Amino acid sequence: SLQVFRKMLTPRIELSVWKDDLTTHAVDAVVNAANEDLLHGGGLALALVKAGGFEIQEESKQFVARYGKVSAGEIAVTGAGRLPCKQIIHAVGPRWMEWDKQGCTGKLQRAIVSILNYVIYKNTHIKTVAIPALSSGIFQFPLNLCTKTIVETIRVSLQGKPMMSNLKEIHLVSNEDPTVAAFKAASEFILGKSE
Ligand SMILES: Nc1ncnc2c1ncn2[C@@H]1O[C@H](COP(=O)(O)OP(=O)(O)OC[C@H]2O[C@H](O)[C@H](O)[C@@H]2O)[C@@H](O)[C@H]1O
Repeated sequence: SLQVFRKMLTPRIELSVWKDDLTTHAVDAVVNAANEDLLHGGGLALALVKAGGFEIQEESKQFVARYGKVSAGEIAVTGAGRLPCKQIIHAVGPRWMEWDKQGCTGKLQRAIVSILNYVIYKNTHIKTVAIPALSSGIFQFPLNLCTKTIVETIRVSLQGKPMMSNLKEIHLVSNEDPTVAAFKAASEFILGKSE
């Protein structure tokens, strides 16, 4: 695992960018890049189920059978099986559509806000969370726009906002060099140089 960028976002919360495998990255909560059915058939989603255990897939199915599909911009929280985290926050990013860039961007923003609301207000005991570049793989969201949107939404959601949570670290994580590089560049553009 390798940390390529870090910066205090607020006096309490540090943002960092990592090259790592989310299946072995130890944090309190890992964010999955899910679809609306929580059918974990490819990408990060499949990797999490394969490493954490099929129970993650069962809990996901039961969630949707009870509460309905998870719309883009929304979350569902499950257990994490054998993974080195306490929960999986399944976040549904938009599928990229060239004809609706503005709507897609908004859905990605909303997904980040939903993650942050869970961590800050619903489970105030989360100290660390790791977040992927939602929608930028299988969902084809352009990588630079994706990473910039994520970092800016995190910034604007937290800077100058009193809260009551134990959150100390947000990790932006990929196992692919170009995505790590895009997160690093977005972080530097929005927050300044690593410190
Ligand atoms: N093990 C991993 N560790 C770290 N980063 C990872 C890992 N696996 C993937 N990534 C990064 O994870 C990021 C997101 O990649 P994607 O998983 O394609 O998600 P999406 O939101 O675009 O597509 C969701 C759909 O794909 C699935 O079929 C779901 O079931 C949905 O149908 C990329 O930056 C990858 O580098």
